[PDB]
Amino acid sequence: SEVAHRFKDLGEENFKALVLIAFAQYLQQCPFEDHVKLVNEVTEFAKTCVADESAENCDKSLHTLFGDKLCTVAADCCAKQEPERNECFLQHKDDNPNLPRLVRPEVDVMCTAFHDNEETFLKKYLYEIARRHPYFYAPELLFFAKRYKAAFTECCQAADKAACLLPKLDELRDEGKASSAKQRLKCASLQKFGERAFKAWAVARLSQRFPKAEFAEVSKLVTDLTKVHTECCHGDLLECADDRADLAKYICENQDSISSKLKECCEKPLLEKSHCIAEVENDEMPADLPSLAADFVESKDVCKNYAEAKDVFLGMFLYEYARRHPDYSVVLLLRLAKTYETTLEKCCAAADPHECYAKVFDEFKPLVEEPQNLIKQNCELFEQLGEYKFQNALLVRYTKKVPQVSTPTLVEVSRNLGKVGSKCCKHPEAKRMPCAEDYLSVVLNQLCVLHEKTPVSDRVTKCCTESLVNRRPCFSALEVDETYVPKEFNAETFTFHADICTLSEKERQIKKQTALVELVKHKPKATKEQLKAVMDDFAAFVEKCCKADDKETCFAEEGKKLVAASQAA
Repeated sequence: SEVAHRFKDLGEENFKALVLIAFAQYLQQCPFEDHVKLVNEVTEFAKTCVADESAENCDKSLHTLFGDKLCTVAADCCAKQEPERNECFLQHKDDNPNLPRLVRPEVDVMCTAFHDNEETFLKKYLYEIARRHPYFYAPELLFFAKRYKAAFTECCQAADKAACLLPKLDELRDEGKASSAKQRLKCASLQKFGERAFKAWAVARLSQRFPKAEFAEVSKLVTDLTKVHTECCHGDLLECADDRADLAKYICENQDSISSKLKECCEKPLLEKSHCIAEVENDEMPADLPSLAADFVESKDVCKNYAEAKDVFLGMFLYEYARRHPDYSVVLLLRLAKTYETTLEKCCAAADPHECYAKVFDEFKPLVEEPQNLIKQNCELFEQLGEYKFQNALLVRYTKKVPQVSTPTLVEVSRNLGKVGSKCCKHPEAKRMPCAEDYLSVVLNQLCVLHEKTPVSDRVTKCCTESLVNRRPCFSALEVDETYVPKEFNAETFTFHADICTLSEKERQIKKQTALVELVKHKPKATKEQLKAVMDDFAAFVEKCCKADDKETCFAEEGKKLVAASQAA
């Protein structure tokens, strides 16, 4: 029995949690009650299997059971069987589910709901997150859950809860979105580029983090970590959680051989231990390390070793270059590794290989300076405009690049892209690139998966599928879509009402930003000069109309003077 197996390993509390997340991630539209019911029904059945490991259908695989339980409340997917049936659901997960924005009642109500029924109050949190983020890294979601419980348990019994809770919840909201983003990239890689791509990223990233570890050790870690994520992303949540625990034990047992910063981590609860390890800082770089050129460019055995085991050889190249360059982004290292390989492929077919591949590091110089200059420039620009204006500059740039993309998606993506300025520019040159470019990777991955749902821009498709590691330079190289046909104005699109006034300070900018997007789609060729000059106007429309007697019509009157002056510029 597979169900009994995992039940013992995870226990009842986690098992029930993981199954709920799984159901919430497959059927995101179904209500909380229905999942709660199915979970229990499933959970009890599991209990009968622990005892009689051959009772009803305890022999069946997880998918079969999970599939049959969901198929009692859904249709074509359920018509299929075992493999095809499961893949069916996986292809139907919605990255942008049409769910009602989530608003949180007053502090008083929450605490009451939490104190009254604790188990319910948390199952709903899980439920509401899992259905909105169908790819959220399950094991890590149980971590946020406990952290969420700790929030209420502490803040509901204080002087001013509003002051104690609201903040901690905001910190959880953001970090949860960050987490969801990083994981979405990991699944995309596995699913759209194959495990080989994922492994390389893991080699380089892990080699940067565990510099003292041996290639064979990293290789072992990478292999396991790969299976973990391969399972989570494919919906095998139980086994993913299982395998992720094992990996944590292993890393802790073998600390000394891996890293010296894993101490603090291994001295705490499971969920905290896993989370800790996955975010540990890079270990100090080993003192006396030979020069790379030695075994990789000067040696005369290059081509031969390359021939014998291309995979291990290139893997070793990556590990060696990555370990001594924590100042490089994972994508740069991988670009370097691709340059190296391409060079051996052509050079090892020449008369005198050595001569041909003797100056490979001169090919590296350009690749290393591009990111640096890009980052140096844009942070200077950021330092000058602030986050709001920078986001605007980004909205103008990205809409001109890929005008077909939906306004909701461009707004979302550009705002996030702007946050990279705030998150990374503060760091010194040394840690700027990892920060900047790996973050850009995450954010452009969102653009790519949202877009894939309804493709409308071949330029996006090409930049998203051509190469995982070159996505950023691909997009950065785009200027303005010269074949794009300007849109024709729509009264409704530029009609600002008083309902703006009730909206938060942010929900406003978001409105003004959405208008800037629409404007640029109408006037691609427009200039950053005119754009500004028009934005400030909109600012005026808001302050007036919003504070001028009983006027829900000023929105039509003040808005008329708006579009009028708008159609002029």
